[PDB]
Parts: sequence; structure tokens; C-alpha cells
Amino acid sequence: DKNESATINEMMKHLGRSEGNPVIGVFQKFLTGHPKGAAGAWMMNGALQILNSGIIPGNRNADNVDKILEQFEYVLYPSKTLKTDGVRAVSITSFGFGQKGGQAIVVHPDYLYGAITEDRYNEYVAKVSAREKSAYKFFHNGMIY
Amino acid sequence: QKYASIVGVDLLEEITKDHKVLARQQLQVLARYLKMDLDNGERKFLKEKDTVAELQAQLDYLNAELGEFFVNGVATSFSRKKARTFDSSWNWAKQSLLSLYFEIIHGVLKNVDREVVSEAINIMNRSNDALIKFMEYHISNTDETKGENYQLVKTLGEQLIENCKQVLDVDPVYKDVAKPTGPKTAIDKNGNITYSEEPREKVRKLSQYVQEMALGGPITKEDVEDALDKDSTKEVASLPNKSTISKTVSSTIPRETIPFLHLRKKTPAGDWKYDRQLSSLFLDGLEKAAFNGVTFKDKYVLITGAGKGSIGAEVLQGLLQGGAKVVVTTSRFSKQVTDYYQSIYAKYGAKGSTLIVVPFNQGSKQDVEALIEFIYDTEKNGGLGWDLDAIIPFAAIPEQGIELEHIDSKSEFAHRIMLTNILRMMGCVKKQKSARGIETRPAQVILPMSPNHGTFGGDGMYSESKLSLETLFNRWHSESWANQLTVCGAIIGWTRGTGLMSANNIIAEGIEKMGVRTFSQKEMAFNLLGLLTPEVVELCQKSPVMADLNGGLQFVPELKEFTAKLRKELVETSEVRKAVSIETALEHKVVNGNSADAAYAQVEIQPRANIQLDFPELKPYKQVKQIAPAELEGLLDLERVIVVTGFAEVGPWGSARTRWEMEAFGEFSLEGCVEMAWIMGFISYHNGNLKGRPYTGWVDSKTKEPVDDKDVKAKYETSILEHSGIRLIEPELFNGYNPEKKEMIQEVIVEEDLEPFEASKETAEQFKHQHGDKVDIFEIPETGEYSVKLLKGATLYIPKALRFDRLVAGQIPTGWNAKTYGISDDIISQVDPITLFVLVSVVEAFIASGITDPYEMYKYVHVSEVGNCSGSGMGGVSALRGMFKDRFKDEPVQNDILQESFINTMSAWVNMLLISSSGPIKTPVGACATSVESVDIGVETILSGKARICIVGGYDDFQEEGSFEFGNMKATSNTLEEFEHGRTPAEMSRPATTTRNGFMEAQGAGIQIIMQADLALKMGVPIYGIVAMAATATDKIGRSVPAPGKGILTTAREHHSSVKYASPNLNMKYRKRQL
Amino acid sequence: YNPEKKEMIQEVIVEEDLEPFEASKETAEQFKHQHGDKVDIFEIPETGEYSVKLLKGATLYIPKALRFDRLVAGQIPTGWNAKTYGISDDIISQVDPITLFVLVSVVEAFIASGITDPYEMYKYVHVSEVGNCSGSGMGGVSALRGMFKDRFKDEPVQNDILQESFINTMSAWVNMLLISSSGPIKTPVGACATSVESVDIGVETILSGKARICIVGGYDDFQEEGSFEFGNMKATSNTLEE
Amino acid sequence: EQGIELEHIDSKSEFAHRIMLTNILRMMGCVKKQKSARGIETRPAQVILPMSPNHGTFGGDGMYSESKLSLETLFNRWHSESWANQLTVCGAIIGW
Amino acid sequence: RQQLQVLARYLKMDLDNGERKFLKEKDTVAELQAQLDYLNAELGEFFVN
Amino acid sequence: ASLLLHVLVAHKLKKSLDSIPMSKTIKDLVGGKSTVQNEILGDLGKEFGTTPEKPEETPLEELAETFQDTFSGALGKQSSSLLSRLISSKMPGGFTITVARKYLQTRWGLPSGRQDGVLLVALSNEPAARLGSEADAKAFLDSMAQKYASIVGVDLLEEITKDHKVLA
Repeated sequence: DKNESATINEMMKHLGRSEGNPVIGVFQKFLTGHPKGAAGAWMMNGALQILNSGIIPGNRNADNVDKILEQFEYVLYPSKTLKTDGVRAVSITSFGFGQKGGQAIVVHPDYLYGAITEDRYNEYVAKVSAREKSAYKFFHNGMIY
Repeated sequence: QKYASIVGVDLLEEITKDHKVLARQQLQVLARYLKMDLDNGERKFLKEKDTVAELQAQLDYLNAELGEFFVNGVATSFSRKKARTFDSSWNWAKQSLLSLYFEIIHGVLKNVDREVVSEAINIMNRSNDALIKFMEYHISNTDETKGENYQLVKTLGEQLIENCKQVLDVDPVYKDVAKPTGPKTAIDKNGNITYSEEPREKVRKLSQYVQEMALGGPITKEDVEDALDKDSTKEVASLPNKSTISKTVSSTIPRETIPFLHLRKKTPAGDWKYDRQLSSLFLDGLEKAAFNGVTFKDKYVLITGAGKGSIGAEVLQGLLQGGAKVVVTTSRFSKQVTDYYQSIYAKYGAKGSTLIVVPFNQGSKQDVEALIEFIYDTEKNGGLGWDLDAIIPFAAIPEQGIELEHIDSKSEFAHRIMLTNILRMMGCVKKQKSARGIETRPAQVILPMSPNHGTFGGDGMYSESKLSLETLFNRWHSESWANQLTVCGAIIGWTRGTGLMSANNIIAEGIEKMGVRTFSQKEMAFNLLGLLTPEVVELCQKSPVMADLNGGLQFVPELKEFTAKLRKELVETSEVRKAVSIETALEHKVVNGNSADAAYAQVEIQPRANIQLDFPELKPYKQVKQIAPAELEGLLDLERVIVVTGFAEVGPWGSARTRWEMEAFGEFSLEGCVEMAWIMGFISYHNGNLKGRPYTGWVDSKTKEPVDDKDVKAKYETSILEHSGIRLIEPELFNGYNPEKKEMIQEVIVEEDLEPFEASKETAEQFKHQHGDKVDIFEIPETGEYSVKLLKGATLYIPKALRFDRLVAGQIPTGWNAKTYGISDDIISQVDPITLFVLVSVVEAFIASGITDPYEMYKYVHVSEVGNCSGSGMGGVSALRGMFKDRFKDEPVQNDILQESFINTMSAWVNMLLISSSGPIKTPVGACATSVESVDIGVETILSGKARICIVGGYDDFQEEGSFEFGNMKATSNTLEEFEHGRTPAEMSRPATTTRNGFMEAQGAGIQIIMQADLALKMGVPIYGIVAMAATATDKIGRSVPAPGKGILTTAREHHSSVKYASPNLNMKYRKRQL
Repeated sequence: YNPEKKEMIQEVIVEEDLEPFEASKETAEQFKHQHGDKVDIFEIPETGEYSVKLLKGATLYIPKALRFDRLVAGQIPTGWNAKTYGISDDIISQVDPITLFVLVSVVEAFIASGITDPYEMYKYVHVSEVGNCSGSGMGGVSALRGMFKDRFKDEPVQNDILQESFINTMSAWVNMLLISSSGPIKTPVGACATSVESVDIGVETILSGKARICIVGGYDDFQEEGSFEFGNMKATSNTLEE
Repeated sequence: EQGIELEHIDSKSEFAHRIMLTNILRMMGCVKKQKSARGIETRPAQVILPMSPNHGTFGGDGMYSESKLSLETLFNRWHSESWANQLTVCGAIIGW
Repeated sequence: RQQLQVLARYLKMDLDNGERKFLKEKDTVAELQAQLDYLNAELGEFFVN
Repeated sequence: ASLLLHVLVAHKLKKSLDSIPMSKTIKDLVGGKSTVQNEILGDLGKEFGTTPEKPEETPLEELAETFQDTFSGALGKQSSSLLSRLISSKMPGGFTITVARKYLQTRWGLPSGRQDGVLLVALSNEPAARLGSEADAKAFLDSMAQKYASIVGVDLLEEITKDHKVLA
């Protein structure tokens, strides 16, 4: 938590993140634990629960953060949930034994469909709706039996 | 019986006594050869006893003389480790700012609300040259055009940036803005006796209030109009602007006329009477405390009695707003208690502000010779290093219905809570001052008195408790502690909402008619806070004082039955209309019959659970072709663009649909209260008939007694949360693991041999090849299977338990059987548990992708283009347990065990069960980053061309093979030393925390289907997200594992050598033309 | 390891109790939490360290040998100490044997590349462009033996043991000893194809751009934890019937 | 108890408080229970509570203040409560 | 010392019950007392005596 | 104190009593693998109880002097467990701690404190395997006793039976 947070500072201290544009510490582990090798998904799942939701959770077990994290002015450490007008990107970063660390990030899909033509989009659209339904069906036929 | 069914073949003593006695005799005589008493093993057993009876006879005299309440309630509830400091104002201030940045534009707060102000001050009170920057960007980068709300904040926040700027370099204040509210007893014609605390109208402020507090009332006889509820955005600039005064409202005091808030003064007689002047400046500070507010900077305070929804809290909510450094206490130490005490600080605590929650019972002497120590002590001894500049012991217990002859322990216990311990409390800071010689920073004391001395009836020993406190004056002169403690006797009147008068809440409206005021606790909060004012503080540092915060309820006489009546009327006027209303309705039912009125028993539908998949929403091409640059069209090779198409998960909070809930919402819907019940074996389905009747819906699974998805939450929500999330480890999920009896081993030597046995003819020989010069196998001629006695000098392996500490983890929800999901019993009996966790994770992921026949993929793609790139850390540990530890143990382990211990096994069972994919298929193991690594390959794999589709993820399990190993590495939070910190299972995982001590291991999975983009489009699937970047990094050779570092910073490599001439490549347009 | 005396285990029951002993005051209590209604701990007043007799009806764990068949394999040349190659004694005393087998393999590989100061690579390349993409099958089995089978056995196993049982440990000791490379670094486990898999990523990794250089390979060890497991799967050639 | 100031307040006082106050109460709350039963409500018991004005005026008398000062609320009750027909107060004030 | 114990088996006569009593009589005491001294600590020997 | 401190710093580093110099600091002796600094600190705490706030720099003798100030001939819990495991795993059958103390006080004449010192010194020269007979046990005990003395400086009819048999 101390070194996972410094770095963030630099990589924003180095890329020109506007002073006063911190990035919001999500800590999906106060609930669950450390799934050793599973983490990156639990937190790569959230990210998408988030992206489309617009929400940001918080460590509902954060009594009091450490003073020494105040020098990391490029970050926050919430403890209460936060609905938003919209997220546009996210960062996952894993630091495991052996130094094989990691950093994945994410973008909001809707920054995609602007790469293409209308007719192809609304064509994609319908082809999905059907799915959700057929999927809705399965999920429940199976969930029951 | 089974063999017969399968084959068909059914179907004196005195000789001893003597034969004993000699043994019974040769027994004793032997002892003489060794002088070995056979009774000492009882005399101990008797002296251990006689000492007990008396030990007890003492112990029950007490319970007889004192009482089980006293004794069981006079317990210790304090540690120097169950504390909780709270100092991160510099962050919360940025939590709360945004909460406005959204609650506004989600139309949750309007300009006509009273909390934006109650908020902003709690922000401005926390000002920092960065915090400012936090918003300037959040404001200067706001697109007001999006909607009025986007202007509602782009406008005012600019008042803040400056308001917060002025205060920068200031000290902070307690400016309350609450709408002071009056009581309202309402009853309808069916006895709907209901109370509401409504906004008074004469007085929609505190300035207006303190006036009507000044103007007294008819019996107490012997403007700056602005935009509170109209436009708070303009009230913004009114907060730093010090609206001064010369028309001192303390001049609004008529003669012969007593206000509602007066202090007092003593006469040489022995009484206390209303001064005017003295009690006239208490109020200028208030009016001052209201237009400008008071600070409490540099204070250091103790307070007790602060249960949520009480009065010792609204003081706190203030003290925190001042700049205080405070101590609060509780006898109900728990989790919910703190998140409360956490929310305060995250909303009120201001610059320098500091609270400390502690467990405490003021009935324990040894618990107060211990706390103040923990204060008047250093941070080396674990102390706190503070001095106390004030005190506030409001803590007590209810006693109601207790008249005289019903006075026993529970009161004798309270008397000691308030009186004989506050004394011993205060007689326990001086001893900590006198030593250190502090005699200019004494401690102002705030003794909550009240005039209800026998006036009421059955309050128990609430009379000579708070009445034997007005002799803290007769002493402050007599005694020696005057230079260290000083008194502000307070007199709390009729407040409302507290658990002392809320029963009486329904006659307040009735009393005010007699020309009186009844305060909200937030109103009575304003008072004792205004009793800390730097004006008074001298007034006590000269001579003690007393504050009568009673509205005049010492004049309205014979109040006892005066009150008994006011409510004894309501009951009648109410109960009768519960009786009349029904009989008349009843009457109406015999002449007309419910035959016609039955239809008026309207049909009311309970809702029903309709789970959903959480597919994204798709907005028209406009909203999106706009949000992004129009230059993007035709500018991306989608085949090289990656995307996520599905995902799922397993954990101690079940799937990804429900965890979200406990992740963001903190609690379940019913859509998640049943799903998280279908997957714990609480409920089931049934269609057909039961009772002969056709039930078609949810049902128990142990009783099959039908149920609706409404009586579920109330029926199961509890055990779920007791058996879901982090917990105390539950053995049966781990086939016997009892962290407090950890079955272990010891290689002792034997020194003599017997207890022979007779085993197998082939075990009895594996012993010789091992134990040679040793056990004699000595066939037993009769049956034909050998015998053994080990020998006088062999080795053994003998067990233990080794009470072990780390005993918590994210056990999946107790009751998770894959069966529920559609799995057989052969697989589970063959395979490593963890692999279950995966298969489910996959289906649910395809489910999440419009995919339920994986074979479908092969319509658009070639089977040679469907990869997995998943993998675990340790993996399969449940089998390794089967090879190294089990086989050693003579156990019937299976034989394919090791094709499952591996880590390519679980991405294989998958293909061996769902996919039918295509050969060279990767399987990362990065112990804790294996799930990004999985994603890095998972992409390179794809946009290389190897695969149009992949699978990515991670998984692992928890067993005593792994945790213990994680123990002596001292990485996971211990549990005991989390108990002595009085923590709780569900809060040991403490990210970004000042007292963080380690982590917890979980067990489950999590996966993700990623694909080419172009595919998903012509494939018709839910695109949840994107993966624009993914990576892994490391210093150098596998050199030292347990410490991380810079490695990833290289995802920011760039050469800033010259940034003047812009790199046009970032400007799409440039990139478009080239294309 | 004596494949003809494979030290093993049996959970017999006892039927009478003696041969008391007198251990520790803290082992003699770990026995009670486990063996209850059982061994009487009965301090010996004189010296001060407790005594024990088990009881007439307890459980035991008693050994065997289990003459076992598969007893051959490609044992590295008897006499192979990394010391010969330039390794300390602290590492070896800390680390899983197999990892020795790797470090040597690397140096000799750079040797084979005109490379003996890996740091040299960094003249032409950026440290952020030197990857490993190696890995094993089971890996580290010598440690797993230390957790499940050994700790059970009252043994003085070390404590960092499990940062070595893993499979990212051995491509790490490397960087923790030679390279000083750059973060997210892959570690395949395809039990028996892990060394091509290593090569597939090892390339994609590269011509993607993540890395101008990589490292690829494989490694694993042989112990009675693994072979025996391979035995009852009837995959390895028996020896007797040979 | 003499010479006892605040920080020197411990058992010996917590014991006295209980001698005078929390036991006289329990005393008087232990005759009514013996009257209410037998129904005696015309021969009540006059009580004589030795008060004294030395409430903090003197110094180290210990918890002699809120002992005998928390007795003048045997009036605030004699109306509130139910024992009026059985006990009655004559608060006395002994001087020098 | 040996013929001693084996005899007991002929009568099934525990030679330790004469101590286990002596120990449970004990563990119950410590706690019995641990209660008793909390009081003297919280209340005081004056009160109690 | 220095003796126990070195014994504990060695039994956690698997080095000889002389192989670890009391002049160096633990931060340097650890070699960098910080996964052992915390372990050694916890062991010293369980053995001594009170140490400087940051012992990562204090020299071996540095903390040993403060320990001698604190420790008072106390075997400790960690040292007691270590000696018990040593006398259980690597010790001839029947050679419990009591028999070893007796053999040390009889065949070498060393007091109870000298006995504890010899046991702690043997804790360094840990026998890699279980000595079979009481002879090798007495031998290892005498060797560890000579080592302890070098490190501290303190050197140094039957027919009754036959009948008692025949009846048997």
C-alpha cells in the first residue's frame, strides 16, 4: 500500500497529470481477502462493473490512512461509495512475489463505437439484444434446475 | 445382513474377587517398596476443593450484597490497543468535496438545501493548497453546458475556491445551520398517534433562536435576513465574511425578564440566582458563535456518553469542527459503532481535529486509573502524549419504572457510573497534572445536571446522582484541585430524540404552550459548545459557574402530573378512536356485510426476484460518435483492438453480480439475497405439486416448506452474512482443519515395547525393511496373519495439535456445491476443489457474453483460434496434500492425483468439458499477478494472430499447507493480535491503513473472455470494456520474491528531453490524414 | 531416498500404554489439545518439565518402508555442486536445489552468446526490454516436501520456504542475482511442453515490442513426491519388469 | 473520612456513600415492601435525614457532599413516587 | 514400578484420578480467584472486608 | 547475555558461533533477505522482551549489553523451546533434558547455570542426526562443554542382585 501508491505518483508526476486530478484508490480486498493468484480478476471485474455503472466503491474498513501517504497528492483513499457522471478509464496493478508485478488498464467501451459507422453499430445493437434475452433464458433455466 | 441378502444365507464370580484382592493387596505392599502414595492424587483433589467452596462462598456474598448487574457490569472494557485514532482529514476533505460534485448533478441536493452549507464549512474548515487544486481542476474542467446542474457547481464552487482560500491560514469553526425544529404530536381518527419534529417558522436559524432564547417568555418575567433555505450558493460567501455586530442581542433582554439560556451566580447565603450581566455575555459569544462561529483549536477534550443518536455526539460533531483533539468512549465496542465514529470524522473532523474511540465502562475503577494514564503518558509507552483542557461525562444508563423499594444493583451501579467514578476520574487527572506540574492549562468540566430531583417519579437514583454534583463548588474552594479543574455545571432541559425523554417526546408540543422551549439535541448541542467559549473559560478559571439551559421548566409548577396529564389525555383521545373507528367499521360490516367490503381489502402484490445479467446499455450512435472524436472513423484496425466480452467470478461473496452489491451498496437487494441463497443450499426450486397443491417457486432445501422471495431476506439474510464474506474459518470446508488443533507430528523415541498388534503379513514386513534389529514379526500360527512388538529402542511418529494463530480467510459462502450449478458427482470426486471454482466461473462468463453453447463460437471462428491463457499460483494444493502428507499417512489417495496437482489441469478440464480447443495453450503462474500476466499473453496471443479469442483469469485455494507457510513469513495478519486490538474478523483487511498488519488469503476464481473487437460486432456480444494496455515488470533475475518495486514505472517511459515542439502523432487529425 | 526403503506411515491404534517420556511443557500440551481424554501430563515436580503416558486407547503414526519399484532416473552427474561454478553457500542453503540447475544454465548460455556481464545488454537495449519467459512444471518440489510432509514431522524447515516452492521464484533469483530486469515477467507451466510454450510467449513477447530480448527454457526435479505419483499413473517404466 | 480530597477518593468513601445513601434508600425501600403487603397506610414512618450545609464549604471530608446532598431529593420523589402514605421526611440540618 | 501398573489393569484402577481432581480443583480456583481479585481491585479491600 | 544473543542470531542464520561476529550488525549479517530480519527480531523479543526501537543498526554486542542489563539468567520461552527440540530430535533415546543435566553435573561438574550454558552452546553445534547410544550423547555433551568453558573460562557387593534375579 505504500509502494503501490508512490509509483502512481511518479507515473502521474511524469506524464503531466494536472495537479488536482488525483486517481481514486479502490481496494476490493477489504471484503474478500487475497486470492493469491485470483486478485487481478476480482479487480479486473470490478473495473467493468464500474465502467458501465459509473460507481466507485470504498474501503468500508478504512479507519484512518497513514500520514505518510499525504505526500501522494495524486491519489485518494475513499471509504464511502461514489456515483459519478461517468468513468472513462481505470487501472489495475498487481504486485506479487517474485517481482512479476503488473499493470493493466481499461477504457470505456463507448469510446469505441465512435470508430465505426452508424449502420454497423445499430446493426450490432440488435444482434445483442437478442443475446441478452436468450442469455436471460439460459441463466434462469439453469439457475433453477 | 447385506452379504446374506446378496447370497441368500439367513439365520461363579467370587472366583474373581479373591483373584482381585491379592492384586489389590500386592498393589499396596509394592508401594511401600517405593513409598508411593496412592492418595496424594486425591488430597490435592480435596484441598483444591475446600479452598474452592470458601473461594466461592466469598464470591456469592458479593453477588448477594452487590448484585449480578454490578459484578457482571463492572467488568474491564479497556485496552491501550482497542483504541482507534483518526487523523486523515487531508483525505476525507476530498471525499466529501466530490460527494457534492455528484449529489448535486444527480439532483440529490438543490441550492435550497441546508447541508451544502453544513458541508462546505466542513470542507473550508479543512483547507489546503492542494485541496484547492483538487477542485479548480474539477471545476475548471466542468462542462456547464451539459445541464443546469453542471452550471450549479461550475458557479458556486468558485465561491468555495476563494472562501476556502481566505480561511487558508485561519482556524476553523463550528457554524451550525440546522433548521431548528419543533415537536408535533398528531393523532388521526384511528389513534395514529405520531410525532414529527417540524421546522419552526418564527425561528428558522440559530440567531433567531438565541434571540427568542434571550427574549425569554411571558412567564420568564420576574434582522440579518439572508438565503438559508432560498439560495445556499449565496450563503456560501456569507460564511467567511465575518458579519459583525454592535446591536448586541444581549441588549434585547427586558427587565425582570429572564431568558431561556441563563447562567447563574451565588450569594453569601448559599443559593444560586440569575445574574443578568454575567448571563448576558454567555450569549454574545453565542450570537457570535452563530454568525461567525466558535473555534476549539488546540483544545484537548474527553467526553463520555456518545451512543449514536444521542447528545454527546452533536457536541462531538462540533468539537471536531473546531480543531479539537478529543477522546470519546463506548461500552459497546463493535464494528458498526466505529464506521459511525468514522463517518463523523470523515464529515466533521477538521484541520488538526482528532478523535479517539475507546472501549470504556465508567463503573470500573481499574478502568479509569488506566485510561487517563493512557492519555497522560507518552507515545513511547504506548500513550497519547496529551493534556486535557476540558471534560464531559454524559455517559449513563437508563433506569425507569424504578421506585424506592425496587432500588437495587442496577442503580447502585449507575450512581457509581456518574458520581463515584467521575470523581475518581477527575481525581485521576490531577494526579497526572500535579506530578508534571501543570497548573495553567487546567480542565474545564461540564457536569450535566438537571432540576428533575424527585419531580419526576421512577428514575431511580438519578436524583442523588446528579444532585450530588453541585458540591463540586463547595470543594473547588475548600480543596486543592482548583488550579487544574474547573466546573461548568450544565442543566439540560427537555431535549428530544435522546433515549432519556423520547418516551416523553409526544408531549413537547403540549408543553411549549406554557411558554417554554424544548430543544433538539442539536439545539442543546449549541449550548454546551457555547459553554466552551473563550469568554466563559475565564469565568470558570476565576470562579465556578452554572448554566441553566432550561426553558423555564422550574416555573411551570407541579410539573409531575402536569405532564402525566398531557399524555394521559392523548392515550384516551387516541385509544378511543382506535376503538370507535373499528366498531363503527364493524357496525358497517353487519348491515352491509364484508360481502361488498371484501373488495376493499385490496390486492397487494409482493414483488418478485428478476435477476438480470448487467449487460451494458447501448445508447444511440449520436451520444457516442459525439463523446469521442469524429476522426476515429476508419482509423482503427479492430482486429488489433482488444475487448472484453464476458466475465464472472467466485469468492466469499459469490458471483460478480452480488459482490458488487456488498462492494458498492454494502447490502443486498433481494435479487442478490436469493442468488446468494440458491448458492448456499438454503433454498431450491419446485414445480409440480406439494401438499398436492402446485407450488412453483422458491422453497427451503432442508424442509421443502415453500417460501416467497420476500420472506427470504428476513429469513436468511442473517445466516448468510454469518456464513459469507470473511469469517472465522469453518473447518468442514477444509476437511478437518481446526487452526486451534492443527494436527501435527513428532518423532519420539521409545524406551520399552509392548501393545503388540497383528496386521497384514505385508505391512508387518514393510516394518522390517524399515525397522531392522527391531520388531519381531512372529506369525500367530492359528489365524495366519503376523504379529508385532516394536522394540525397546525404535522410533515413533506421534501427533500434536499446535494451537495456531492465523485462523481467518475468505471462505467461499458456506454451502457452495457445484451441483447447484450443473455439475456431476464423478468429477467432484475426482478433481481438485479449486477446479470447480473455475468451471462455474467460465459458464457464468460465457453467460455474460451471450454465449451458452461454446460450440457456437466456432461458427464465426475456427477451433484453432480459441485459446485459454489462464492460470493460478500454487494451484491444486488439495492434491499435493494428497501426495506428500497423505500417502505418508497410509491413506487411500486416488491415482490420477497428480494430473490435477498441476496448473495446466484446470484450463484443461475446461477444454475436456466445454471448448474442444486447439493445442499449445499457455498457463501462467505469477503467484499474485498471474491474472494480469494472464491478460498480457492473453492479448499478445490474440493480436499476434494465434487466436481470435482467448480466456484469461486466475484461481487458487486456501489450506493449512499454504497459510501456515504464509505465517512464518509474517505476511498475513495475525488474528490474536487483532483481537487485542479489539478488531473483528470483518475489518482485519485494512488497505491504506495506519495500523495495517498484514493480509488475508482467499479462495476462488475470476476470469474474462477477451476477443478481437471486429469479431464481437459481427458476433453480437456484450462489450463490457476494453484493454488498451497490459503489462508485467520486474527488476532482474529471480533474486528476492517478497518485495515489490518500480518495475511498472516503465509503462511511463518517455523522453522529455525536448517537449517544446509538440509530437503531432498525438493529434488524431494528423494521424487521420496520413491514413 | 531409498526406493527399496521408502519411509512411510501408518495410523495404528494402541491398546495399552507405557514407555512414558518427559518433553517440554509445550509439546506436552499440544498433545492434550489433540489427544484429549488421553495422555496425563503430570508434571515431574523435581526438574520442572512435564511427563506423559499416552493412554490405553489413543492413535499412533507408525512407519514402514514399502519396497518400491521405480528406482531409476537421470540423476545429474554425481558430484555436482554449484560451488564448482561460482556459487556461494548461503544461496544453496536457502534455495530449492532445482534453482541451482538454472542459474548455471543461464551463465553458460550468456557465455554461449559472447555475454558474461549481462549488464552489457543494457548498452544496446533498455532494461525495460529484457524479459524472461521461462518456467517449469511442478517446480520447487523440494520445498513442498518441506511444508506438507516435513512440518508435519517436527522438522526445522526454514521460513522463506514458500517463496521458493513457487515457479516465478527461479526466474526471479535470476534477476535478483544477474539481470536487474523489468517487472511483468511471465512464467509458463505446461508440465511437459513448458519449454515450447516458454518459446511461444518468448517470441510474441518480443515482436510485440515488449522486449528486444527474452529468456526461455524449462526446468524441473525428481523426488519421491513426484515419481511415486507418476507410478500409480503407470506412466514411467517399471524397473523390476525391466 | 477526613483529609480525603478528590484524587484520594477510593473505597473507604465508595463504602460510605453506600452506608448513608444507597442503603438508607434500600432500607426505606425495605419497610414499605413490609407495609404494602400488610396494607398499613395510616401508620407511616417519619424519617429524619441528617443533612448539613457543609457541601464543599469544608475541604477534605470525602464524599460527604453528594452523600447528604443527594437526600434533599427525598421530596422530589415523595410526590412523584408511591411511598408517601408509608414514609414521610423530616430532613434535619445538624449544625455545629 | 512396573508390576505396579500392570496390576492396575487387572483392576482398572487409575493412579492419576488422584491428581486430575487435584488439577480441576485447581484451574477452577485460579479463575475463582481471578474473579475475586478483580473486585478487590475495582472495589477495594475496605468495601469488601 | 552475549552468549544467548549469539546463539539466537546463529540458530536463525544456521552459522557457527564464530561464523557470526558480534561486531557486525544484523542488517549486514542478514545479507538483504529481509524475510529473516523480522524473524530474528521476534525471536530476540520472545527471548529478551525489550530491545531498542530500531535494532536493525545496533551492533550485536550493542544490543547484547542492553540485554544483559535486562535479562537475568532467564532461559526464556524461545530458548527453552529450542533446547527442548534439540534434546528431542537430536538426542539418544532415554536422554531427556533431566538425564543430560545430570550427566553434565556428574561427568563434568557444571552447575545449573553452567548446564544451561553448555546446552545453549550445543544449540549451535547442532547434531545433524540423532546420536544413537548414550555414549555418543555423553561425547557431544562433553564437546559442547569444552566449547562452553573455552567461551566462558571455567575448566575442571553384587550377590545382592543374583538372588534378586533368581526369583525373577
